[PDB]
Amino acid sequence: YHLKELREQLAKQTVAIAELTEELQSKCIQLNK
Amino acid sequence: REYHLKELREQLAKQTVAIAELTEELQSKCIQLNKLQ
Amino acid sequence: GSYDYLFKVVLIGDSGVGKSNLLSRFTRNEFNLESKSTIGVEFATRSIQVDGKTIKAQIWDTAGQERYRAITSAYYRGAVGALLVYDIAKHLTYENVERWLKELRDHADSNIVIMLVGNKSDLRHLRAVPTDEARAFAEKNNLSFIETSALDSTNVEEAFKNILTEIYRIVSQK
Amino acid sequence: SYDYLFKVVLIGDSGVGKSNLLSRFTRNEFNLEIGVEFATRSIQVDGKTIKAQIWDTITSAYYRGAVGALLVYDIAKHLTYENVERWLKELRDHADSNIVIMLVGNKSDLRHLRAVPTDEARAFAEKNNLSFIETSALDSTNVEEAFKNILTEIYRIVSQ
Ligand SMILES: Nc1nc2c(ncn2[C@@H]2O[C@H](COP(=O)(O)OP(=O)(O)O)[C@@H](O)[C@H]2O)c(=O)[nH]1
Ligand SMILES: Nc1nc2c(ncn2[C@@H]2O[C@H](COP(=O)(O)OP(=O)(O)O)[C@@H](O)[C@H]2O)c(=O)[nH]1
Repeated sequence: YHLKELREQLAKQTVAIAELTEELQSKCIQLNK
Repeated sequence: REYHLKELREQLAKQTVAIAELTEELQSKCIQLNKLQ
Repeated sequence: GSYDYLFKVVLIGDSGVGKSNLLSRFTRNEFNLESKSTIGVEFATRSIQVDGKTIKAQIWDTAGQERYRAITSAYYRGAVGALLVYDIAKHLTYENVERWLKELRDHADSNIVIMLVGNKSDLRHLRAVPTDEARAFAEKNNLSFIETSALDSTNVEEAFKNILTEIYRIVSQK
Repeated sequence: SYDYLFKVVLIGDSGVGKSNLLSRFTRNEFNLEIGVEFATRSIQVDGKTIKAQIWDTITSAYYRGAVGALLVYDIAKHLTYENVERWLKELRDHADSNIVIMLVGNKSDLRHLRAVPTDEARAFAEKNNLSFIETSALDSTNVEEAFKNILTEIYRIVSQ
């Protein structure tokens, strides 16, 4: 029932983590200047 | 059945902790970057 | 695109005061007439312009806290802004503001920007909490104050832009 | 804290030692036994602090922002090596064009049961512009050397 919603949310959070990492990674590169 | 739901929440919880840690670091980075250029 | 600042703002208050809809109204311009689906609590983002700088807000609903009690710290971690939300037509949600405030003191940073929000201003014909009393409370506890209606989309934009501006002005004075 | 932050993903068939490669590098642990998780380890490269978040086992989110990839197989299980071609294509399809890739042959401690000649594996790696090294998560061989290698190649690239 309400377990399929949990699966999608875990997916959405991974994407969020990936985006956060990417931006941190990008910001750090900019900071070294 | 019930073990899957509890296992999922634990994963959900841990990812949320990860997100909060990344966001806080990203906050600090932006601030100290704006202090420069 | 990118942004110049990322600020974390949390939504806090009793269930049913309108936290989820304030979040959905501001980030997606969407409103739910029905009771929200409680799952692993979530957040949303929206970018606004403050003094030319692009400010991206990461706004959290903190309802599922005390169901994911182990990770309560995650909701408040890095949060620079807080919306203390109550229902103007439910006095009980307003009494509990003092409770959520003590919650904030423990779990959040000592100098977090807090705004007191009375939602459902559209239900003013059932007003249980007088504005003067609420505003005074905000003054007594050094809180900002605004009345909103997520349903009518009244003061929602202003509420967030106010707190985000205030946060920005603080970090820019450093 | 750190100066740089690099995302590095582990891919390969199940049972090759991906999880154990991660545990040994990040906390010096090896075991004998899901969802998606990751662990961090910081190393020094050119006086800089490099924080690596290593990912193990949505496919697009997994590769999103990944600047490095360890393609892992089993040197005693030739099937895991025959499938390297498949994993490489998933990388090429779902990841960045400038990603640093290293072919890792794990379980080098099973040389007596070797099914994949190291010259053949390197030949594959060199042709496909892949880095190559044999590791053993069990007895901790070349694990540090593997990660430090890929994290350095990544660093030198972003130093532009
Ligand atoms: N009349 C009115 N109803 C609202 C308003 N905001 C939310 N609601 C309703 O209040 C109910 C509970 O709101 P909800 O967003 O779930 O509050 P939450 O539990 O604190 O997140 C829902 O049925 C909403 O449609 C508002 O501004 N005016
Ligand atoms: N002999 C040997 N066994 C290993 C090595 N690395 C992993 N293993 C074994 O391989 C099994 C499965 O490895 P696992 O971590 O699950 O790999 P994964 O499923 O691809 O992530 C475990 O029982 C480990 O004991 C190694 O370097 N040498």
